[PDB]
Amino acid sequence: FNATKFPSVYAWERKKISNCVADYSVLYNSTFFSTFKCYGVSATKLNDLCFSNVYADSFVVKGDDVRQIAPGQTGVIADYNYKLPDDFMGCVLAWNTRNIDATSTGNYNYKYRYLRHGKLRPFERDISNVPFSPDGKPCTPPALNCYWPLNDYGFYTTTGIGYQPYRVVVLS
Amino acid sequence: STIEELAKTFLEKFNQEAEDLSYQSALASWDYNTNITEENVQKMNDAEAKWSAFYEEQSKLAKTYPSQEVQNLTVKRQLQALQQSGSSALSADKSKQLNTILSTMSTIYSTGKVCNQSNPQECFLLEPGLDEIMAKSTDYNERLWAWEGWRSVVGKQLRPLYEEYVVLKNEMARANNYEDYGDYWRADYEAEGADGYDYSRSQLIDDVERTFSEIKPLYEQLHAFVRTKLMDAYPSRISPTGCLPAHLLGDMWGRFWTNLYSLTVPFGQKPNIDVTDTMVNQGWDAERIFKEAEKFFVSVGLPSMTQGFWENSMLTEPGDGRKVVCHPTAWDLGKGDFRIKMCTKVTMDNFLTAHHEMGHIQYDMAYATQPFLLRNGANEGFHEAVGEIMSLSAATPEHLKSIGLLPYDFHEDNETEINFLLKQALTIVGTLPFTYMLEKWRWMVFKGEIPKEQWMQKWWEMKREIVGVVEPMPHDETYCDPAALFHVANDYSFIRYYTRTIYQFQFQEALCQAAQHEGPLHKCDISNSTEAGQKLLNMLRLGRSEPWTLALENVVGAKNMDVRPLLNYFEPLFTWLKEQNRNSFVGWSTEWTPYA
Ligand SMILES: [Zn+2]
Repeated sequence: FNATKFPSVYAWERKKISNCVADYSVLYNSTFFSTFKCYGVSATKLNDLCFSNVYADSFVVKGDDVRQIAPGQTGVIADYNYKLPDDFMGCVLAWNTRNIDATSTGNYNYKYRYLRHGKLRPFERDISNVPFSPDGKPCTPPALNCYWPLNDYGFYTTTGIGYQPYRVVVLS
Repeated sequence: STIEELAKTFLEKFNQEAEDLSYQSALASWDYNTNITEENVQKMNDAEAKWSAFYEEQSKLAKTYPSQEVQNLTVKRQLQALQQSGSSALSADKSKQLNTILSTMSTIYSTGKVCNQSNPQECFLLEPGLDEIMAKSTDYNERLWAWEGWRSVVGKQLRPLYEEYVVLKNEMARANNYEDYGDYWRADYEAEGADGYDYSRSQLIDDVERTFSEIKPLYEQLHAFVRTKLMDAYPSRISPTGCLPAHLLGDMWGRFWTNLYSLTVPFGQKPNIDVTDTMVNQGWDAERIFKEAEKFFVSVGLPSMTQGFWENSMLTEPGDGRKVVCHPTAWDLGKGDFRIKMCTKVTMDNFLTAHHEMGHIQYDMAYATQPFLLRNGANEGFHEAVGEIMSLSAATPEHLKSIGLLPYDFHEDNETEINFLLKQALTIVGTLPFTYMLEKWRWMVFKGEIPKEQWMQKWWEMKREIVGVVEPMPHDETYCDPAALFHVANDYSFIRYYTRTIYQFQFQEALCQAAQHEGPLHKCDISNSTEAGQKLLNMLRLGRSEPWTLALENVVGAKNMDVRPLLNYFEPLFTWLKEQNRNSFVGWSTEWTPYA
């Protein structure tokens, strides 16, 4: 159901669920949920639509980035870490984890990518850590004009409201 | 390859790393400030050293990328802001020499001792005793000896260091292809943009003087009234028409005249509103005070404070005995964390200071969406100017009656308004000539126009030409008079105060004019009026992403500084002064001095 360990963005967790029926109707009197949206349906067609062969994508992001998990919404990480399709719409559910994933001394176990050659197609996953060079010439780091493509977020406890670790699950 | 991609990647990397280093340093500093020990200083110094090392190593490393070939204004502005770093372009030995000179200067200023008037054992320093003796004494000799002794110590202890430091700073500035250090200081107001929106730094001297000639008549109308009201205090010591002696201004140097209200009062038979009472009787506290401040701010249309502000920020003296300074301040630590550190009380000054600090925090949250290198004010005056209009609006009797701290049948008495206006003018107006003088003298020193052996004398000349203050004792070239000031011993800019003072009244006039308020401007309260808040927020969000001329144009409508609102604010005070002064107000002539 739920796990105490969550992966990062460019290592997002993918789960395939089949032959199962879920309701999650507790969302009426559920103040625990920070944000909940549905794009494909507005729960009107839920009566005549059974769930089968669904995908669950899980990761941890920043608050200001939760709006980026949607069709369009260029942003920065929506084109380099996780790209949303235009047609296949499910639902998005993001909740706050300030009290468990944030420590007063620091938490640097979550990474993200901000440099790439070319755009990202939907369902494209990039893992390889190759040095990034803006003008070809395969570099030998740490030579000049030869940067690293990765960074760490650094969620702490005493941050703001949008700079907190939000756990995000997309149901497709 | 193309320069643009290189600059973009470098800027992305710099923002990436700064967003972490700055937060670590700020958190260490806050942890030290909330609890003083001998161990938190080490952590704070470690974080600060790491951040400074990274910033210095990355600042003057992209100079390989020229600033002339950039096409967007965003990337060009970021590169221009990053390139100017300072002494890092100089040799290591020169940097160490400058750092040692600065450390010696700050240390020798901080540990001043003054010991006279009796058997020499009692050392008052500055902060424990000199501020109080300046702000409370009504005796001439005590103030004179304090002034002269403090200057005769610090100036002669500091002058050679400044003499070498100006030369080395000029050489360092020349290393960066500038022409002097004063040009480097005034380069903050340099802005480039559209055809009519550009601003050259050489134009600064043209602007600042042009406005000052328009403030000269009002200031003098104040300068007379104080003088003719000191005859009652000191019988035959201050000249009927001469300049005011330097050490009788209620402060050590003369930055503010705010402590002379007790000597100069229009009508002593009537008191001021809620002066330290009715809050003991009604039973308020810090939480209610901040809640009312938040209520006032939401009634205009600006966003309310976040919960983290209530949870993390301390709002009263700690009950665990931990030692803090708790000088009130508003901290923006980055990553969306804003806090207020202030020891609360049940006085009116705390009531107004809460609103002032809440206005800076509002400005802090205004431009949090801009990129890292541009998250600042439009210039060095906007940030301080934004937070004072709230204090101006909060003190009007309309709001005090609306809250309930005043009786509903208490009318707006004739004497109270002019008392309030006089007390405000005792602080706002009197600080402008002093700032103008300080900045002009330092710029002239850095320009090299005045030779090395004619510094101090020239300084005193300006005292008689702009502000009208005469030195109480003769000073030769050995002294260093501005070295006694805190902002000069630790070198900082000064014109920001002038700019702030003009901008705040421009903003208030614009907002009230948008508020459909009929009558004088002193009874202005933007409560129950969203237009003023909308117009102000239309400017707060820009940050430093646009030249400051466009930032100012968005609310006031003009592209430069205008002084008409400031004179319009004190119009009833102006008329009252011209009616009361059947003498004086005929200027000052610079030949009368206390010693000759
Ligand atoms: Zn302030």
